[PDB]
Amino acid sequence: ISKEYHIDEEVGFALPNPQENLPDFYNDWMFIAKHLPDLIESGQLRERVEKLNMLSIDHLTDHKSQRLARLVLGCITMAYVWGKGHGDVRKVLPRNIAVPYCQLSKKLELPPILVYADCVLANWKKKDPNKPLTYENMDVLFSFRDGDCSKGFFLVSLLVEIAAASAIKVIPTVFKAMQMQERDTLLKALLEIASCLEKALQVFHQIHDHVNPKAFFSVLRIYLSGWKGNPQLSDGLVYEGFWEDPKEFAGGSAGQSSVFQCFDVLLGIQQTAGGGHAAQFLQDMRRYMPPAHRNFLCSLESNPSVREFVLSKGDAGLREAYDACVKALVSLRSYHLQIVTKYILIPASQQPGGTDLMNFLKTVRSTTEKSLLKEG
Ligand SMILES: O=C(NCc1ccc2c(c1)CCCN2C(=O)c1cccc(Cl)c1)c1ccc(Cl)cc1
Repeated sequence: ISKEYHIDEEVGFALPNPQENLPDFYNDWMFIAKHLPDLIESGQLRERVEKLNMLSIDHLTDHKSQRLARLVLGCITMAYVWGKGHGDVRKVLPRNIAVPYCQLSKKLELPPILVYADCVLANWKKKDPNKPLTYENMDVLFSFRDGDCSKGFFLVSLLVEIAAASAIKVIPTVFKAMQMQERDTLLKALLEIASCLEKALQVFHQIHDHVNPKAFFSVLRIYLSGWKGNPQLSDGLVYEGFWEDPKEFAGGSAGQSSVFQCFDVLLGIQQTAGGGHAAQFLQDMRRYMPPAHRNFLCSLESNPSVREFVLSKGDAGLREAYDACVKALVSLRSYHLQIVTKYILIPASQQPGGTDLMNFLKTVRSTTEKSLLKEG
């Protein structure tokens, strides 16, 4: 895969070995970001942010330092807007934080809100570099509140993301085999992809050990919420000193993951076609991905269809290998639906949004299942 797309051999779409510390110039940002749970509880978070001076972004030279600053400012912004998380909000982001956040966001080509690429793909480290990428040798860099299960939620998402890297690297073999008319190589590649997608499902199972239903629904879901079609911020958020009018941006989502879409594109599963709501949403979330990763998706669309090729051959072995990949995606959507039931639907019904996500996932699963050449 070409280096311009920023896809790593080991970790795929995740940022390899992210930066932990900023330069000493930005100590004031780091203190607030490192102690969000404490400052929110004492009721001093909004005070500390308002007392900040406006720091220039020019000392953030390299890409990794810039991605770290985005995560820092992203988490602070979520804490400032939502606060304790029981209705008391802020609709204006002070200039001292809003200006450098938007400047940095424009530079990287991402919107000025916390996205999946911040809080999963760049929000990680390993404890011992000599030891491999396991949960016990890994940690997140930032959290919102004590007992929010942010470590479990983000790290398990990252581990699934890392598992998918074994499949992503096979993609060039698939397209090369098609243009070179190499049937046996194509079959082998498709079987290898299917196997890696099956292993990714098994990695997903870890979520039950590290995430609690109450904690996710009542705490973490609040802080990941955005300001697009939200009654609490009907007009959006005012970024002081940068834009005059308030702007709307969508909150964090699994739809922002590139792995969520790239295998549907590869296999010709028409997810973003027909102008339905699910199709529109998947296209919209491409602008919430890093530019190199959105470029990768549309470049996949530029290549000839893997589905049409496999259909023309009249070869049962090839059809089987194709369906194995499709069946693995059906299994992944089905498991995601189970996770939505446990962590959102049941907690919501017990106390005196979740429905929409279920329906979206049912449409995505339905489209995937009907792309099967033979019934499973
Ligand atoms: O929903 C979240 N996490 C659970 C979750 C839910 C779903 C999937 C993933 C994480 C990670 C990879 C994509 N993903 C798949 O299920 C999938 C689809 C196709 C292929 C493969 Cl290998 C995985 C989540 C939501 C908001 C934020 Cl701010 C961060 C994470």
